[PDB]
Amino acid sequence: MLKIADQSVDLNLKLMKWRILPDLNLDIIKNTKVLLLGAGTLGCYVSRALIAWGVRKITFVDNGTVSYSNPVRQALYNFEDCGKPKAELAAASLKRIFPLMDATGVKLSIPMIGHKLVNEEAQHKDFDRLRALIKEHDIIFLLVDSRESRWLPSLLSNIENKTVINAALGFDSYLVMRHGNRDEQSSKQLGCYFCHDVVAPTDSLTDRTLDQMCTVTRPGVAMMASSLAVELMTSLLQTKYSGSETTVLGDIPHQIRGFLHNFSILKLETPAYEHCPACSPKVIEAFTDLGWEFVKKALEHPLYLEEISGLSVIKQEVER
Amino acid sequence: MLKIADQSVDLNLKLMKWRILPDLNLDIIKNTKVLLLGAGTLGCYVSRALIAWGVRKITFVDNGTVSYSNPVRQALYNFEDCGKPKAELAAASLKRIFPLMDATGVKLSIPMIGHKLVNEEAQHKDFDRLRALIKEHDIIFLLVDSRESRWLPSLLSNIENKTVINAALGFDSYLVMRHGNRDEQSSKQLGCYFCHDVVAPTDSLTDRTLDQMCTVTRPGVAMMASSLAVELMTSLLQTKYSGSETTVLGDIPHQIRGFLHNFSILKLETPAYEHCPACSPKVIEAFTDLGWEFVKKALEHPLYLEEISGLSVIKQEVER
Amino acid sequence: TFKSEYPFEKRKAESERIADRFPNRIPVICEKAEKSDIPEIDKRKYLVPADLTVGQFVYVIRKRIMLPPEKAIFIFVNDTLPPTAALMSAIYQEHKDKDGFLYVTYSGENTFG
Amino acid sequence: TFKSEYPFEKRKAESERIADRFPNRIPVICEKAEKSDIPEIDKRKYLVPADLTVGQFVYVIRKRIMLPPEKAIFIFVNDTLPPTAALMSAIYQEHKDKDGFLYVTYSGENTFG
Ligand SMILES: [Zn+2]
Ligand SMILES: [Zn+2]
Repeated sequence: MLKIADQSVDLNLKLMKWRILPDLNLDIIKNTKVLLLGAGTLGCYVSRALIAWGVRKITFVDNGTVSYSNPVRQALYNFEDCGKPKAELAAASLKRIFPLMDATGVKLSIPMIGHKLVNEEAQHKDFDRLRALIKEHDIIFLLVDSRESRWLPSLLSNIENKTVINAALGFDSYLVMRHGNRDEQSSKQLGCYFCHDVVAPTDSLTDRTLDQMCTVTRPGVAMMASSLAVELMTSLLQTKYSGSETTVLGDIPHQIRGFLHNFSILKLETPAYEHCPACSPKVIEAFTDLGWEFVKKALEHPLYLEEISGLSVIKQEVER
Repeated sequence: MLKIADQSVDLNLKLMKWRILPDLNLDIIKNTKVLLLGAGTLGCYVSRALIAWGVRKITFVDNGTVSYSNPVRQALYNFEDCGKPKAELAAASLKRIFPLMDATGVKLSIPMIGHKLVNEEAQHKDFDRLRALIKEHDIIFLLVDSRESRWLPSLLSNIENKTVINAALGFDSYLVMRHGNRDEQSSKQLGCYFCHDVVAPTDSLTDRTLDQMCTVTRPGVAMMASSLAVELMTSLLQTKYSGSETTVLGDIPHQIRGFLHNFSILKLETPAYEHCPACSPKVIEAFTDLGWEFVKKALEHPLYLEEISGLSVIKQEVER
Repeated sequence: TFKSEYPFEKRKAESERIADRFPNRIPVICEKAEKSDIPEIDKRKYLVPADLTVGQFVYVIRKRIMLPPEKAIFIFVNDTLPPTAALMSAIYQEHKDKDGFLYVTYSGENTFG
Repeated sequence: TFKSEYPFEKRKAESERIADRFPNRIPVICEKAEKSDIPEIDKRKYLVPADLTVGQFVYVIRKRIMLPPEKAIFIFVNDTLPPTAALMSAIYQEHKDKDGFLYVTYSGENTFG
């Protein structure tokens, strides 16, 4: 029955190409190896949109366990799953949906900038572990739940020249964007998640209290951000038309921000900021030269990152 | 563990009211009895968004069975579910997610206008069955997959004065709208799904071939239409502000149409059309007077419906 | 597209030449939505009577275009769905393009679930 | 809001009275997004120097507003995110309101997953 099931799913996909968009490249999508950093609400909905698109290789990276309030919001878990590790449970759930899925779960902890390193070697192994996973996949979806957690993955993906689709949620809004990648032939690079402010990511969790901020969101933002993130990926994977920023699947916006209170969606674009604590060339050069020796310093000393990127230079400038 | 699980979910909901929107009415949402006509891609995603919002009573109405290509697109089914009845399987799946759910599945067939009645009494029972289900619930979500299938439910919901949220998918677009309800005190009624064209729904399936139209869609439209449909419902359930069409949750658009090729969303509004084959007062009067005797005639003779609604009068007018 | 093959001057001209000649008709340019999946015909130019309603105008579209009655459509006028019971004259006064013509778009209605 | 408490005339006036006086400053009105969940202060009016970059202007906002460094924000200028490396003068020339002022909005950046 697996065979007939496989054919039935494949035919559904083939029909959109054969009868609707003959120029559609389904193969590129099918063979895309996807790395999902975060198996929470976004990770679960993104993975579901991805399998519907024919993607066969998805790897979840999450070190948490299914909590009691998770199931109603994280679409791959059930009540009976509570207490079990998320990453592996998520991969197993995708296979229950479609057995031919090459779904894997890795219970990996992403070293967070601004947090004290507790076990040098142990977190050095995490770093290399993360870089390797990023290197072996084609598209990296950054679906974590803190500003800090998005830093290391952003840098490593840029370093490994991988396309990154970053999705983040607010109570009533969401952001979906593709980070720019550096190109020698072109002097036009798109911004990343960190190009929009002037402070180095740092610890925003340890000191956090309900007073600082609540984490609850309207259910709808996760489903919307997830579907748009995947649709952005499938379009971006298509060959764009000669004289435009469009493909057979439509536009390939750099950044998308949506809001539920007024049911709106804005398409935006921003260039890579030279003093970005994540993609600044100075930060890239630092990594290329010292690798982990540089990262370990930025991780414990976010203010150092600002010195390296040049954010201190522009603040000191206004300081005078 | 059910108790602690219940508390954890309830607290997540309470926090959005307590710390973000104190005017938010969570109770009205929790106690809303929801009737989902259709347990396909939309039915599955809508139900998931609904439980995340705290809704406890959801009833699926679908007469189909889980097909081989369904799981990857219909988020409540697994490969092992293939061949089993959808409605009941869907209710069972919601309980696996959150055991306190009052989820029920009814394998009911919705008589379709334009199709030959095969068993008078059997389909008369279906009609009364449908009307009763509609009458006992508060919000009716019309998530079926044909133009014809949306007719009877629309009429009965209007007759039973229930709020209807209609969602429909295209390959690259979607529609989400709340049907208007008739009010004696107000001479302003919103349009319904049938107020936008001038032809009576009829058989669009029996004669259908791949040449007529393919049914495949980009995965993203279902997730978006579903999340927006539920967010529209939760906002609409809130008390609107004195001098505006807004609530604590934001706007309450009449109609929403979205498109994936250019990542856009339009908020639209339309008045109830007097010659509508679904909500025209003449059609309502016909039902109020003859009940099933009138419906049975419209079901087998769509052109008769046009005579009753007045669509023939305006066409004949232009005919001259 | 009509605009994609005619400059504002040439388009703003025929508009006036149409008004001066038939002050009872409405210069309408009706073409199918870009990504919509339904029939279409080379006839994009229409001179409908002001008293004709949107619904009546819709009948022409689907008839002239040879669209089956089993499939529905909806029309856009400046990214807005006009009331079916509205007079084309009333619509022309609120959405006419500066070029003199009322641009309309039609597409297949969504029906899947 | 600033506009919600001052008519175009009174607003178009102070703008010119500000340009004629400080042809080196930029009349900016910065206030928090409507549904955003972050700090704010009564100071909505700012007269920043043209050579100051968007980033530099952002520093003032979060500083003056007393926002912690652990939380990020982003600013909107006519529903657009301006380049961080752009000169406020350059931004003022492309998004200034007809009332003479450059309206800016800021909100907390999204971080949940
Ligand atoms: Zn950057
Ligand atoms: Zn109607």
